[PDB]
Amino acid sequence: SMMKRVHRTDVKAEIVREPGAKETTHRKLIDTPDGADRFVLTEFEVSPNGSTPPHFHEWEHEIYVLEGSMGLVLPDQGRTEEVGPGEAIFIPRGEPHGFVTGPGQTCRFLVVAPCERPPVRNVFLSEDPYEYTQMPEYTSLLE
Amino acid sequence: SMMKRVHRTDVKAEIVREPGAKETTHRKLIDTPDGADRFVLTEFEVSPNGSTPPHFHEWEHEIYVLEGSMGLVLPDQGRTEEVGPGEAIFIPRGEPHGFVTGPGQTCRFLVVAPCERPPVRNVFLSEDPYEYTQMPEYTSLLE
Ligand SMILES: [Zn+2]
Ligand SMILES: [Zn+2]
Repeated sequence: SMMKRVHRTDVKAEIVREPGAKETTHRKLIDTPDGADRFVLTEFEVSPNGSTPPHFHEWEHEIYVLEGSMGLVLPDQGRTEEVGPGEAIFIPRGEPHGFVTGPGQTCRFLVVAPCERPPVRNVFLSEDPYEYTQMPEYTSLLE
Repeated sequence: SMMKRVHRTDVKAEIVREPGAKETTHRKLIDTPDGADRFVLTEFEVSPNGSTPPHFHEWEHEIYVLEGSMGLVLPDQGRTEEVGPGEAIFIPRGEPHGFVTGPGQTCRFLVVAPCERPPVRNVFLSEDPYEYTQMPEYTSLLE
């Protein structure tokens, strides 16, 4: 394969596919079509009033926060930790996590993932994939 | 295992170990001691008048340029390509590459690498590991 270089703005931002995510887009910067065969690099952005359903999975995250701030929701620690620019975050396999932003709050961050990514498990189970945002158990993690 | 969060400034910048590198430091942000067992995240900074010996190795790079600019030296393409902020770069296994900065030029960039990193091979072989900087074959890459 060949050396690839791409600027972030030349990768189209698409809405994330995870059901029940709000105001969250991503740009796949380096992926398996580029010859990456073990890990990949994706940029995410959570716009104001955004969230993803807290989940857990058998693939680790390494995260680097580029711009803005957001809440890292940590259901097994009963809390949400604010993260900001210049922070690296490792989330091991199995550890529940989700993202959130309030009004006026935007966050752009890199996620490094493996090529093989088994399906995620939701912390809050429901037919409606948005129901987590109205559950007391979730809202209490936000403080 | 456990979730780790670290701001870049809480990881001490150290000179890179590669012989013949100049003005190049790194901060290991997420590494194997943190429970990372497939890939790791390192921030590098090349300060002005800096360079690394062009090399090749059996491990791919995924790189994201955070601040400033530098030359990606590409020996198999007979050229040096200027890179800047917001750029993702993929460098396959075996492709030669090095970094360089001129007098007013500093660059801070993330490198994602595997845990297993066999020894690199220098493009320019010499006993003095700085000898590349004065070789015509190298300086003509810089164009
Ligand atoms: Zn996840
Ligand atoms: Zn290298």
